Amino acid sequence: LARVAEALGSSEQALRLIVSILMGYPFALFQRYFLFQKETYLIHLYNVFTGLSIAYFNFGMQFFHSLLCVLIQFLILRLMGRTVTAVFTTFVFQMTYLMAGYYFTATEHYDIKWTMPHCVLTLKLIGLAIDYYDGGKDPELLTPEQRRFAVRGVPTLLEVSGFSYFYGAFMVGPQFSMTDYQKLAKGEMTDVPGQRPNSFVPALKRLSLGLLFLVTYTLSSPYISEEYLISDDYMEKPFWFRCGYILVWGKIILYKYVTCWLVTEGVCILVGLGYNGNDQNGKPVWDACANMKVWLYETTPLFTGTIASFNINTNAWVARYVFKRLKFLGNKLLSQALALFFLAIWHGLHSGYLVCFQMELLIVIVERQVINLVRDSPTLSTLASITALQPIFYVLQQTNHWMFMGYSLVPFCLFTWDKWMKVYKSIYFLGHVLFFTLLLVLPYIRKLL
Amino acid sequence: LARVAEALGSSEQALRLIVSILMGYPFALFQRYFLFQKETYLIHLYNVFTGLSIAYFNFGMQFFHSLLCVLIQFLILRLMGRTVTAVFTTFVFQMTYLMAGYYFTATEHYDIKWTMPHCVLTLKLIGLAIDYYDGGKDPELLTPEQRRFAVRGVPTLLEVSGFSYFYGAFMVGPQFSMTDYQKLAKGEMTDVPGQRPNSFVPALKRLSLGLLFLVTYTLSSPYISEEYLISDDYMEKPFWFRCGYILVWGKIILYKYVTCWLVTEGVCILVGLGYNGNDQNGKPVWDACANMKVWLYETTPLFTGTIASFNINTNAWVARYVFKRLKFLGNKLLSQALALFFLAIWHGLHSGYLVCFQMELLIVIVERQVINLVRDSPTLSTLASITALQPIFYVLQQTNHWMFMGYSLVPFCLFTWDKWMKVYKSIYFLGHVLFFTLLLVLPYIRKLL
Ligand SMILES: CCCCC/C=C\C/C=C\C/C=C\C/C=C\CCCC(=O)SCCNC(=O)CCNC(=O)[C@H](O)C(C)(C)COP(=O)(O)OP(=O)(O)OC[C@H]1O[C@@H](n2cnc3c(N)ncnc32)[C@H](O)[C@@H]1OP(=O)(O)O
Ligand SMILES: CCCCC/C=C\C/C=C\C/C=C\C/C=C\CCCC(=O)SCCNC(=O)CCNC(=O)[C@H](O)C(C)(C)COP(=O)(O)OP(=O)(O)OC[C@H]1O[C@@H](n2cnc3c(N)ncnc32)[C@H](O)[C@@H]1OP(=O)(O)O
Ligand SMILES: CCCCCCCC/C=C\CCCCCCCC(=O)OC[C@H](COP(=O)(O)OCC[N+](C)(C)C)OC(=O)CCCCCCC/C=C/CCCCCCCC
Ligand SMILES: CCCCCCCC/C=C\CCCCCCCC(=O)OC[C@H](COP(=O)(O)OCC[N+](C)(C)C)OC(=O)CCCCCCC/C=C/CCCCCCCC
Repeated sequence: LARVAEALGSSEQALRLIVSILMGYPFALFQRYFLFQKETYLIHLYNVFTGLSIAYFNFGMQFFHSLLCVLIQFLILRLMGRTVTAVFTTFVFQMTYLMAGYYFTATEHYDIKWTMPHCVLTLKLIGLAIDYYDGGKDPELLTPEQRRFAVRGVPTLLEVSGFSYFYGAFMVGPQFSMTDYQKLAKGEMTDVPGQRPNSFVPALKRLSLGLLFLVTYTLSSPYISEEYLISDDYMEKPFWFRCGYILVWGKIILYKYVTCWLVTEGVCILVGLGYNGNDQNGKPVWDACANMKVWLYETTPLFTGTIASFNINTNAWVARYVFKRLKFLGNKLLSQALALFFLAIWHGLHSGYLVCFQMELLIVIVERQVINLVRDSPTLSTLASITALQPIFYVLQQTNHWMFMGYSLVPFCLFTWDKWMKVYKSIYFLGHVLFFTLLLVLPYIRKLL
Repeated sequence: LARVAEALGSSEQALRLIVSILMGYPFALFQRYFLFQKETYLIHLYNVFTGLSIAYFNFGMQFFHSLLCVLIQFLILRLMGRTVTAVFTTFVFQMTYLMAGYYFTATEHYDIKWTMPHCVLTLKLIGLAIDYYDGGKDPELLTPEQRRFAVRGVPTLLEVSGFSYFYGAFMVGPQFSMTDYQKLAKGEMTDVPGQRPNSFVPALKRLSLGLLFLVTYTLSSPYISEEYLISDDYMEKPFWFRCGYILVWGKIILYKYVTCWLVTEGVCILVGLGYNGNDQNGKPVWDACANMKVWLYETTPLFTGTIASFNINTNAWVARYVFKRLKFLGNKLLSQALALFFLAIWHGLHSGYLVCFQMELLIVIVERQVINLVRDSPTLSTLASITALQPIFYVLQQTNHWMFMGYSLVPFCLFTWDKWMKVYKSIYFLGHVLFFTLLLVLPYIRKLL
């Protein structure tokens, strides 16, 4: 039992998480094979039982926390449903519950535990509360992309339990809305585009690609190391070696996430929740619940071309439920700073997340300024119009996006001020000084030309 | 020097604070004797010099913190003066500066230091920012008590420095607005009600009363003790003795504040800032800058009769700049809870202030419910109309307000969860259980009759 559990250099918790994630396929197959049920309560109870069983298997003494959390949530949502006080009360309650969880947890390296499922659950649930409050407004246009996306005040006595504890998107899965779940519940998501289809092209391809990334990461894992950053053995002697190591790093840690999300996607594609219609050619498209892009993620030089292709669901949720809801402050920068601060507090332990997200804001602002300036000058346009040879558009432009990505990703994997600063000072604070110089130089030359 | 500094059981810091507070009278006399100055910059420079000298005398390495704080404040107020972003930015900046100060300070017992002057300064300065933002609105009625109280957008290049560093109300003094300070600056506060008047009846009486309370407190100080609560020597054996001790306590700690505020009042009465007009009889009244009431403070049985007579200035400021500015949430209880939470965060170290203010909210709600129910019943009105003898209105009603006052004041002087809980459990959590029972009983009997 335990002899082979930790045999291949794996802890007791990572293997448990990976087997729990992989165990979603048989449940989806069982549900799809038995679809002749015409009563929704059976599906709801099945989802609740499967979610609770998975939570028990992962850790058997902490699921009652999330159970009482969702219980209190719909208990308080039943009363004062449309009141503006309700949304603020549920926001404060959920945020303080998560913050107390982090404060009393005090994890050190990763320590896979209840925190991730509770975090996903609470963000999805705050989204549900916002949607319910908005759905009680007047039926007019109101940014017409909302009526298809907002609940119509229907009773939610039991659907909230099954919606919260979905077996597919429980650990790190997507964060779909409420209306699509209700459409799935009583069997009208696909009349005949996807009853039998597909389970052949999309799901198998996604599973195979996830397995490919997983084997690549586990083959490249022992060769590289993370604690070598702290260690001083033949590291502080050369300079360019440190930059090259950080460049090679950062592009390898991210894969740790990638595989995971991809395999979760497969489960959804098997259920049918990913359907959103068909294109002009008439072929149905399933790229609606996707969390990553196949190709654009790793073949984009622009800084802003990654935040739109790394994780679609969380970024889209933040854009939808912060920017569109905080337009009464007359400054876009303040709204962006508030959104990034909220995203930092979402999973921020001590200091690494704050500095990482501040740095990210700095890159996005600098990139927007630079891209605005180019192709907007009487003289620089001709220089940029040189298209016979493009050395700048070549590898010269790249191998700098990855370097700053690793530079801003270092505080993410080391969130203690001592280790953070000790490993971050040896690179001479290159990114901050370089971007401060650039940010103070561009306005003057822009005014010059 | 130091032989007599600590001779009478006094630390090096309390004596410094008391001598600094008392040293305000000679400066006021010097200013009043030389009033023929027709230029405001001389008065402003005099106020700044006196305030900086007092700050240097109290502690000589930390005043630059407040100097840079006020500098940054009016630097950021110069730009985007009327923008809604400015008020939120200054609010966040001041609050986070004070919170960082408390977090990096980590005081234990009282440890008189920079924190109190910085706290008073930052609250006054946030008030100034709110006033400046409001003054840029339309000139209509707008709760007509505001035009006399709001600035009219006049330049504030130098008046902010003299206003912030007033020598009178610097440590624990009052928190007067901006317009009255400007009226005082160029000499039109009193044309001839108070050029020579008075400095005889008001100031001397206030000083004498403050000295009387001070000598009473210092005579009753060594007889009683505070650490006896922690000590178990012949304390945990009897029960009624603990309640009697807490009753006698609480009424003695408050005097520690009282004297202080009173003596500060004297300084203001000498300057002339306390004038607000005259009554119907024509005699001028100086009870405008007062921070305590002479008689109503200690001769009121009602719970709500103390929050309107303990400290007028801070309570009035909180009522003016929170309730009147947070009416867009449709629930009074939420506004009250937010105000009390802000007042707790104002000077809250770890836990005692939060529980103290929550308890205070509970008493005020319970008292309002009880006073609403009485004299509002078909049958209980006759019982309450018995006026031949009033044992209830006698000492029976009192000796219970003081007891709950001490019960809710215990966590204020012991703000560490260990000592707090250890001294608070021995009284069997009497207040919380009694008021929970009363709060759950009154609605049913109210519906009954
Ligand atoms: C290379 C760049 C980044 C490099 C990475 C650096 C650090 C990396 C940090 C973490 C990476 C490491 C591990 C990540 C993996 C797992 C950890 C979880 C963390 C994440 O996985 S997270 C990754 C980044 N995480 C973000 O979070 C960044 C993006 N997050 C945003 O939020 C963005 O900002 C975005 C792109 C969504 C918005 O970008 P945008 O600015 O282009 O949006 P846009 O302007 O196009 O929209 C126009 C609409 O603004 C509204 N509008 C106008 N004026 C307004 C005003 N005055 N006030 C308010 N609203 C206003 C109008 O209503 C209009 O609406 P309409 O369309 O109808 O006109
Ligand atoms: C015995 C009771 C307390 C016992 C003490 C227990 C614990 C003691 C705690 C500390 C004591 C120890 C040491 C203290 C010494 C130094 C430490 C510093 C701490 C202090 O030194 S601190 C002491 C207490 N510290 C407080 O802080 C309590 C009071 N602090 C408040 O804030 C109160 O609450 C108050 C009385 C000021 C307000 O009392 P209130 O409720 O009677 O006011 P009211 O109703 O009369 O005003 C009607 C107006 O509400 C507005 N309005 C209506 N509906 C609304 C809605 N839906 N939303 C928003 N606004 C609405 C309308 O606009 C209307 O305006 P209009 O007049 O035009 O009609
Ligand atoms: C614009 C912001 C300016 C930043 C403000 C700077 C605050 C730091 C200032 C003064 C602290 C002096 C402390 C007095 C003593 C307290 C000790 C303490 O407790 O402190 C510890 C350290 C000092 O070491 P030690 O004396 O104990 O050495 C002892 C030897 N040994 C190394 C073996 C441990 O103090 C430190 O250095 C603290 C190092 C950093 C800690 C906080 C992280 C800063 C966060 C930056 C991100 C802000 C972005 C916000 C906006 C986000 C938008 C998305
Ligand atoms: C409605 C609110 C419900 C309250 C939530 C309760 C949270 C407490 C819960 C669970 C904590 C279990 C902890 C697991 C271990 C972590 C240790 C820790 O770090 O914790 C320490 C203590 C436990 O002692 P130990 O194991 O270390 O003993 C060791 C032996 N020895 C005594 C020598 C030190 O944990 C404690 O007991 C904590 C005691 C209290 C600390 C926070 C104070 C509560 C605040 C209440 C006011 C809320 C009002 C808000 C609204 C304001 C409106 C104006």
